[PDB]
Amino acid sequence: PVNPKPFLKGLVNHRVGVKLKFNSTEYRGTLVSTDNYFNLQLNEAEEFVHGTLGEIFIRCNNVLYIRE
Amino acid sequence: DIVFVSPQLYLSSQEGWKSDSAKSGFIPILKNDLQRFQDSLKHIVDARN
Amino acid sequence: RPKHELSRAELEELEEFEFKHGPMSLINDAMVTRTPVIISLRNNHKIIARVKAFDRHCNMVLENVKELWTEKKGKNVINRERFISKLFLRGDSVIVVLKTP
Amino acid sequence: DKYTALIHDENFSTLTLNVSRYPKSLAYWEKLLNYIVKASAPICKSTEPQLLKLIRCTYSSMLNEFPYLENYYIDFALLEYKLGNVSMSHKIFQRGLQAFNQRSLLLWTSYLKFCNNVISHQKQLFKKYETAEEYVGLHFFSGEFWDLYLEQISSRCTSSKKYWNVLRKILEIPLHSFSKF
Amino acid sequence: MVPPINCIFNFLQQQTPVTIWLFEQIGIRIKGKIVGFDEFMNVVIDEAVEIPVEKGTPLGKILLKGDNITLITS
Amino acid sequence: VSTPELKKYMDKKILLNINGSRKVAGILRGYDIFLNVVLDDAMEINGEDPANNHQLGLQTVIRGNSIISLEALDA
Amino acid sequence: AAAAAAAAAAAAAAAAAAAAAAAAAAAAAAAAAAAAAAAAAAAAAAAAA
Amino acid sequence: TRYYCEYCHSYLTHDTLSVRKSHLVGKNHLRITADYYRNKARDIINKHNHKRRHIGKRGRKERENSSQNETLKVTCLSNKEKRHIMHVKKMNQKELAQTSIDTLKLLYDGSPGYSKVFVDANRFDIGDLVKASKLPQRANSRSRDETCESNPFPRLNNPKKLEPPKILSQWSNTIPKTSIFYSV
Amino acid sequence: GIPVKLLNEAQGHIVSLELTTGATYRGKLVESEDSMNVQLRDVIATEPQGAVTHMDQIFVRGSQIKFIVVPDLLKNAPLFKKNSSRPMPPIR
Amino acid sequence: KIQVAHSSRLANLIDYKLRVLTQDGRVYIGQLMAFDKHMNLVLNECIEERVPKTQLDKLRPRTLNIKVEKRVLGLTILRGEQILSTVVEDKPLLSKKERLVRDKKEKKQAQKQTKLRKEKEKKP
Amino acid sequence: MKLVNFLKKLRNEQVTIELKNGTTVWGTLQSVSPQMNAILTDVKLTLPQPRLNKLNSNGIAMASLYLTGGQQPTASDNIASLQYINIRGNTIRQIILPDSLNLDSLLVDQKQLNSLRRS
RNA sequence: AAAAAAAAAAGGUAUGUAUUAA
RNA sequence: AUACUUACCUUAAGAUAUCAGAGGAAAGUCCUACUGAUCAAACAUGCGCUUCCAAUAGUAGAAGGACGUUAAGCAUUUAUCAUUGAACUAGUUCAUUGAAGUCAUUGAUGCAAACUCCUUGGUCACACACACGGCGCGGAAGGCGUG
Ligand SMILES: [Zn+2]
Repeated sequence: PVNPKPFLKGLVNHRVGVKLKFNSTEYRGTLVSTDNYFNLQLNEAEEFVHGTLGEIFIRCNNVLYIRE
Repeated sequence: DIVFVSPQLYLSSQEGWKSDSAKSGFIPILKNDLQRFQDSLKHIVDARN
Repeated sequence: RPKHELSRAELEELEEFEFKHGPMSLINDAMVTRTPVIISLRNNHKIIARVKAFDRHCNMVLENVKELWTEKKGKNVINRERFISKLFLRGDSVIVVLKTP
Repeated sequence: DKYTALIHDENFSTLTLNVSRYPKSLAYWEKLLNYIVKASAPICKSTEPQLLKLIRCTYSSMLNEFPYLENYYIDFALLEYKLGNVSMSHKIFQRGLQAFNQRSLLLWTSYLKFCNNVISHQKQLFKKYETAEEYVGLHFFSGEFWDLYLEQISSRCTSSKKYWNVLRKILEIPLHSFSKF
Repeated sequence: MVPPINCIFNFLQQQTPVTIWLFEQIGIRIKGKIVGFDEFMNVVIDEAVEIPVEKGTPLGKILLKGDNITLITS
Repeated sequence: VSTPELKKYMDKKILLNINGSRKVAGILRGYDIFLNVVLDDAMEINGEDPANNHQLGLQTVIRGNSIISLEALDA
Repeated sequence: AAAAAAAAAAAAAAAAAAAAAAAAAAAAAAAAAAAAAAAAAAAAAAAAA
Repeated sequence: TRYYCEYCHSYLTHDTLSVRKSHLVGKNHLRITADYYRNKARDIINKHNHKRRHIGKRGRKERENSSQNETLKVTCLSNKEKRHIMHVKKMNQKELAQTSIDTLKLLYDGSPGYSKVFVDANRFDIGDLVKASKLPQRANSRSRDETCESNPFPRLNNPKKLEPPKILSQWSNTIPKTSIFYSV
Repeated sequence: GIPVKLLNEAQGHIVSLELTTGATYRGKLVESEDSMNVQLRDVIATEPQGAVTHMDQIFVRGSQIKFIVVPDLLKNAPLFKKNSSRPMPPIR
Repeated sequence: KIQVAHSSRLANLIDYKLRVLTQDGRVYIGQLMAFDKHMNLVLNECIEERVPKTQLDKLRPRTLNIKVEKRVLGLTILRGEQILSTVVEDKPLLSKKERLVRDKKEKKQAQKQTKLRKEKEKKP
Repeated sequence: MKLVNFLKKLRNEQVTIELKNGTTVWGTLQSVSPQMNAILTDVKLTLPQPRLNKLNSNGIAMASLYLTGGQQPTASDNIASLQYINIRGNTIRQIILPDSLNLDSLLVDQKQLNSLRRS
């Protein structure tokens, strides 16, 4: 019976992919922290749409879904 | 379910007095009553014979 | 805990925490350390710049902005660059913001 | 369902067989119709299409046997309008006006009354009234028709030229109510 | 009356599988087992697969945002 | 803040247009302040009435954001 | 009585509203009968004196 | 908050959909508001345009051409007269507002479909609405099913002959004095 | 605000709608809320491409409304009085 | 043409004929009367002007004459979500002095109403 | 903190408000509402030309630009000049402020200090 | 050596019933 | 307007320019028709400040419109899908069955002109005066400045 917010609290500092709603782009990286709006911070992220990205901030409105 | 009948075309001996599809002048009647319907007109035909 | 219960100062401590410890701490640490950031908008072109200020809504004030936008028609591409000294960016357009090494 | 519950009823078989035995009575047609309507009474878009097909074919087959019934072309038009398709309403108004050779006062008045609501494009709307005028305009009771048409100018037209233009023509017609104009 | 989020809670505990349509722009529909939800109608789906619009790839336990939700259908 | 007033609509078969293109018909069950509407015996209407129409599920819920207009075909 | 109260009131509460109305009318009739009995007793008390 | 109803000018405290809906439907509020728009509507007809006058210098030509033209007499009624004639004219406009000649409905009264069209309660387009338009009727027919089988012969001492066409009161002396034929 | 209060003042009168989808719903306004979502009675509908139909009852979401056309005689309605004098509110 | 006050906000301007731009590329021209927090405003006599898809090619860069199809809709209430920008077309039928006059007379009449109501309630 | 309170101190400055349409507005700036509603005075607002061998520009922004009444007939390119445009807040994308003003003086918010000075 | 009780309805809108004149 | 009966319901919070200095009840707060600076509003008041405000020495003209006519103007482009049978080239016509089907084809799109009609203005005063680009009285709309 897990809800979304404890699900993000359980996914901290685990490898998580996040699919944005636009190009079917997903950022694969270790989650750092989340806001109350589910803003995302990531370390060692990689952009799949192939690249490697050091640190990332993702705004809440553009994400489609979050997976592990 | 329902048959479409033209007592004018029937009493005039013409062929198409009935059809399954809806046409301009026909009257919808129950299919089982169709035979019954013929009975109701026979005396009229009997008067013309 | 919902926001309507808290008092006027508890919201100030909450925003101070969210900026200091939270996702937007990526931007905050970028403002203090003078590290240039890359920003992708939803308009599909990307500014390489330096953050003088930021805010809750993510709208932020920038200095030495360099905008990069490409366009293609029938698979004919051209890359265009546009330089700006100082800028104010409304935060609803942005999607991803990364902190350069 | 309601359809099959209507078929197996005895009244539908009796009324129907009476109609098909006695076509030109118009008493059995109107009972058959008034009954099959009342069986359908929630006649809105929810009722199943078999029943609507039967009642519709009943109207259209009655109006063919009696090409002059004005209130039945109107009534069947209004059934099609409550049912949600105005194109079928237009078409069967055209059908009724054609049965009368384009001159009947009630079908033109009750038609244009319908036409005010469902038709934009002021020009075409007025072309309907100019077509009605050259046909039924001189009818002795046609004044109420003109009362519509004048009513439609003063609301639509900013110029007021056309109101003087038309009302000047109404002055010369020997209607039942001339004095109103 | 059956409030809608009550019905969703009846999707959580009854363990019925659901197909869920997204916005018309994305072009994929998700299906899985709705586990729990928030006030914003963003839901966690266990054993979810993304079908383009039946060869879709399986996702996982995935949090899906409520902004893109159109239908939740059993 | 205020609950939308559908109170006369519920339990009546209703057609409502999802986004721009789609039109869903079903018997309204419940609703909320965001106009999220849950209904049963849902059917997705299309050009060919018997043919392209396909049922959705025993219970379907709709996000109020995708609701445009709601018409009841019923009393 | 049904046509008068059916317009404004919802149809689902029309039944229980109708039953409550009939019950109220019956109670009114009962009160009338009791008043009549009291009147008879008063008449008898006036006749005895 | 509080909902101030400016038509009635009376406050209602802590606005709620129920209480506000009850007040707006209320009979008193109804009369007050309806009368309010009756006044605000009668004003635009009552108000005189009073458009501004722009007077130019008359030229030497048209003063000479207009001097040879004789001066016309003007008529001006007394105050007591003009008050009465304004009353009469206004009451005549109010009459032309409400006329709405229905004679077609009187012609078809015995038609076979008269009950489905002109009764307007039992119609299709307007039929269902009239039911919800019926007042709450707080305290204190012509069914559609009719057929031609009733009143088979429209004339058996039943009908009144058609009402004569009206005439203007002003010009009523214009009428031909005598009829051509002898009516009973 | 005044714009919504004018929509509440238009109840029971024929109004026109434009939804942001492009359609046009003209008919009589039964209900309206402060969320601008209204329900209309006996309304004629114009699809975005012009096809016109008729429906007895409709409910529309206020977020999808673009403009609403209201009977003109509401222009001089008391909502638009700038300097107005209210009495004292009752004490509760 | 018309010079708007160098500092004038949406509240300063009433009864001016405005020109309103929406997200869809159509314009509503008319007198503003009210507005709101989220900037949905009420126009008195307004006409929506539209550039057809067929005339649009005429606006692309090369005296241009555009046929702008427009329809008249009186006393509307716009929605703040759709509004994009607002421009001033004309100035009101009345001058500033005259509007001061009618404002003062309206206020005096309003006070007279409160007195006539208070003393009609008090004695009876 | 609300960074919009910064824009309210930028009053009476030359600015470009670059909107979501791609439309750009050069003008003198007046009071900015708390919702970022930006009201300007003497403005020249235009659309950029994507070159790319005739790539059709925004079709909605051309219509919205001709419908301001400020586009003059003899303009060869696509521009309009007008006085007093009022812009809704959610339409703004970027704002390019002049190079001359210093941020260190304007970026100090008095409420931020006031909270710290009082504690 | 220590000690002991409390003070109160509010007022808005709507519906029905009765009263306020030859 | 008063009395009685029944129904529907009740308080988002806070604040009223900012900055600085001096004083009263080491830290902070509150306060001073206290002192300065800046800002804002109202009211006055000025600028050789800017723009605009129509013929009568004539039957005109400027701005804006017509949801006006010519006008079936001229030039273009459009009028449903599925199933079965017959003929047919190797797609076409006719008949039947089903589905939906804004009206229009005198339409819709583009092009242009002529005519007619509506609303608006100081239709003010002095002047019919050979100059190198003013300094009549007002009204409308602004900008700037002082109090
Ligand atoms: Zn009231």
